[PDB]
Amino acid sequence: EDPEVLAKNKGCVACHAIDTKMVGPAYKDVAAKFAGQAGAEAELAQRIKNGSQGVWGPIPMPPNAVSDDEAQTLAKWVLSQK
Ligand code: HEC
Repeated sequence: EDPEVLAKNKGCVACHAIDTKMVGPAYKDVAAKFAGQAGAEAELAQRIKNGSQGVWGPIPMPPNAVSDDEAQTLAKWVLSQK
């Protein structure tokens, strides 16, 4: 649905904010970082779904219980946070 709704329902808000650094990077900072990079949406989608570690630091993001569709919706929305 609404990406902010997914962000709540899927537990992203425990570790991320749009404008504030929490455990995970702020979405505003992600958007800025991956600005101007080819394939950023698809890569962020797979990382949201499957987890990552060492992209932003040593703390891992565990895998999230989201579908490909949800992951894509989230990735697109994160990248748009200007
Ligand atoms: C705490 C256990 C987390 C949960 C729940 C979510 N994220 Fe996360 N995220 C977390 C960390 C520690 C990191 C940095 C990982 C790293 O490799 O350094 C991230 C990273 C992201 C990113 C940036 C890309 C990446 O580093 O993999 C995005 C776009 C992101 N996270 C989004 C996101 C979404 C949409 C979440 C709910 C489905 C979510 N995260 C949850 C920590 C945690």
